[PDB]
Amino acid sequence: GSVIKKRRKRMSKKKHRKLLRRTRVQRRKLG
Amino acid sequence: PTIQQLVRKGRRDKIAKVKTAALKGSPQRRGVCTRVYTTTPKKPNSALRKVARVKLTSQVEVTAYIPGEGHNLQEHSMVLVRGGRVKDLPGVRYKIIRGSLDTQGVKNRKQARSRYGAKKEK
Amino acid sequence: GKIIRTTKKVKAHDENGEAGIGDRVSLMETRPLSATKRWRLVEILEKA
Amino acid sequence: TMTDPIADFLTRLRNANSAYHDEVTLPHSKLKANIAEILKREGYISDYRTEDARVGKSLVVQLKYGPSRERSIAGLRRVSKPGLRVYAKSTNLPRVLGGLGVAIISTSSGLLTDRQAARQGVGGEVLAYVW
RNA sequence: AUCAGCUUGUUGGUGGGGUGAUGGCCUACCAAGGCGACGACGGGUAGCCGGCCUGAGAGGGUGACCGGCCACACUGGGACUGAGAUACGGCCCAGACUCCUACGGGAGGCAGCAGUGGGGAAUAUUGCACAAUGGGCGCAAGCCUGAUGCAGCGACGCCGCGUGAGGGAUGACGGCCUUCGGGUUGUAAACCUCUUUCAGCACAGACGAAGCGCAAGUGACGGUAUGUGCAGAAGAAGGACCGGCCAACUACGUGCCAGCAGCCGCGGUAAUACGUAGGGUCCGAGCGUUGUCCGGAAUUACUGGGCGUAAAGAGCUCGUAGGUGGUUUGUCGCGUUGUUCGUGAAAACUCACAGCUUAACUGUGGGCGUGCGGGCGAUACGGGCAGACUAGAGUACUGCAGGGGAGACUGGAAUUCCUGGUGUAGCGGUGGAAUGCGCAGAUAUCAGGAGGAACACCGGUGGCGAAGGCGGGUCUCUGGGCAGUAACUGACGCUGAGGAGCGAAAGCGUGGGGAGCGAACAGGAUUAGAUACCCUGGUAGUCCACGCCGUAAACGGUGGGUACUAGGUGUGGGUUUCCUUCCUUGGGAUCCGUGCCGUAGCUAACGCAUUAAGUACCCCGCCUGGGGAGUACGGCCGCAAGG
RNA sequence: UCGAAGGUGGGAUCGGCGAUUGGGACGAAGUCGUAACAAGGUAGCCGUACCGGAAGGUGCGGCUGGAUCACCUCC
Repeated sequence: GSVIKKRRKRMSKKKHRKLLRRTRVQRRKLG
Repeated sequence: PTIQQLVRKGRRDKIAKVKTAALKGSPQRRGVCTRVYTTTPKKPNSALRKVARVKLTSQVEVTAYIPGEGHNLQEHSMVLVRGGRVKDLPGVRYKIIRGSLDTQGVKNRKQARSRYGAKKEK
Repeated sequence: GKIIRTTKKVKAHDENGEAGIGDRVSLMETRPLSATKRWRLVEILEKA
Repeated sequence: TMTDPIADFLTRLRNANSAYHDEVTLPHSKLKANIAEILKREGYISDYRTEDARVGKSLVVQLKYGPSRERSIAGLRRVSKPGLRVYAKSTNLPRVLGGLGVAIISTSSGLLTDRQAARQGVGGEVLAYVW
């Protein structure tokens, strides 16, 4: 299989992890 | 799968996507023209498509396409809307019926008149 | 089309209660003796 | 483990047939011997016999090939299998190859073919198809 | 189940009560049960069926008319009367709403038939008669019946008929195209005969009524259907489409506009795709569009699909419920199978016949009603019961190979540091340099000491382990495998939803340790810029103890068990016959592994191919176009990261 | 006694709005960079951790779905 699919999945995962890191304290305080 | 797997879980059919959810099970709906304007199609084509914003009786705000050459629609105009997709416009799934309620049949049409609400010449 | 084995619980009535747990018994239907009680113990087929 | 001896017999027959073997050996049982009898009487195999093995008895089946080395069996399928078993009434008996094949049916009168069962008006379990 | 617990008259007993009747139906006492992953308890949606539509069938969708059952009658309770009560046009109470009132109080219930307003895309007359059928009362005549029989309106549907028929030409006019010749409309028209369906006019005029009535009469439909005369082709055709799918092409106008479009896609001054005209095709009192369902779709695959690389094998095991199960004897007749009886309303469907002028439609007689219940028959297979056997499975005994695991102790090389000699001016690093170290004595060399981590050669596509993974040596404890004998048990097997356990690295907690390496972080360099690659330093971490986490390209991208299907050649473990020196991979045979090459076969191909991705059987997991997204929400687990 | 409606109370559950705020999809021509595909010019990807305007960089372990190995003298 082409690595293009892995690249799309990894970019989605990386962006989501960045978003989670950017709002850790906000999530902790709202939950 | 195994027959036992089938008798344990069975087969679940694919779900059906509801089309033209604003009509609510009716062939047509009556609406009022929220705003009447023009807009441009997708990139491969180019024109000034005539599109109206209609508030239906199902309390759904819907954008509808006006077929034919010329139209006389303005604000607060009662129109009768039907289902139909326009490939160029991204999210337009409805068309205004010509010759019904306020919207008028087009002028000087002699072929496919019934599709544009033009009466036969006397 | 596969043959399926299914299980069901009924409540029977025996006066003296000679039937323990695990005994193969015989039952016959009858009129409602209470709520949910609709069977009558005929006799104990084999004890266990 | 071994679940279907009949299916194993049918697959031994099929594998030997595809490899043009003239002989196939398998452990013996009454059911296997009876379907072997039906196969021989219907002309699908040459002949069969039972020897004695180290523990029990064996089944020896001779495969029939034509003069030009063409197989006398075109297919062997197991219909009723453990799990999903198949029973047919005397009226809805299956047809194999539009009647050109033979369907083995286990009736209370023994092992019969579809035509025999239809003539005698009995049903049973559809063991296999031969064509 | 992004709803796992629910139940206290709740489960059972006894005595009473109650009822037409059994019964926690009610009650007192007694006992503590009952239901639930075969999904209780919740949430959503829904009148059910004969049937109807679709489909080759299986199946999918649906419950309009007609027919059966159910529930309700402004909303919510309640009884009364009665043989019988959700009591639609009954009662009592409460409530909302509408109306009358002298203010004290009263009245009402179209989801009966018409009708009105409103909602909506959208659905009809405030009609005629009890003549026929059914019903109530009456001895009866008779009375009542918006049930019913009819009529009115709506192409709303199905069916049928008409708008004419025959003849008519080097083929009129006109239109359109043109190569300017002519061609097409076109036998079409005009004209000459013929017939008049249905409409129009006149006359006659029903059956439905072996009925009702002891009166003399009695048909709502209806003076309708129908029949017979009269006149005259006379009063009667539109819609969609024509690039391909998919029958049917030219001209003019316009030009990325105006527009078309179900998809592919057509509009850029010469468009068979836009608009209009000729021509054509398909249908025809219809023709198109929209909405909804089935088909095509084998696209949820029981019939009838898949999972190496296209979406799809859980990271791996153990094991619960369940599913499934070797050879053989007897028995049962549960499944299975044959026959018979009852039932499966009518209608519908299908076959045949009959009646409407035909058809739709109607009737009659079969079939169907794929099912269930009772009797009787069979025992091949499945199952149960009672046995038997040893080929599966396990044990025993004798050998064998191994980095399998845990603990303790311990060895040497090397790196670093510290101390002491010798010893000088550079060392270090790179593609090239600079930061950096050294001149306070560095690097180099020698001796001594401290500490931590990893174990060169052996050492490989070789061994072991379920997988992750596992090699310095020794000792202790411990798991599995294989071979031979076949002594023992006698199907004890396989798989396994959930569940439990193990599970690289990174990471987390507490306490130690810290030589080398080294995220982060500092400088140096390169560069247009270097939050990098390169250099010099360097903290967590890497290590140990005890616990968390629970993921990986956890891959052979290949779940487990079993049987069968050409061979050739390496290599690991073990038993054995023959060349025999018996030294020797001598060679063979056999059992268990691990590679390569290759048939048949399979696959879209690549490839797989006895270690299958071949041929089959049993069980499990998973897939259903791509994004959104393994994300949000809810939940569970976790210290957190997060899963 | 039971008992509709009504009243009081504390919770369940389903939705709408919400100042502000997060990400997603699409958009010929805007700005910043070159990350991937040829060894894509530091092989790529997987889990994890840290860091950075951004693609991304680095450490640790893993995978091949990674390219090239000329000449190579004895036989």
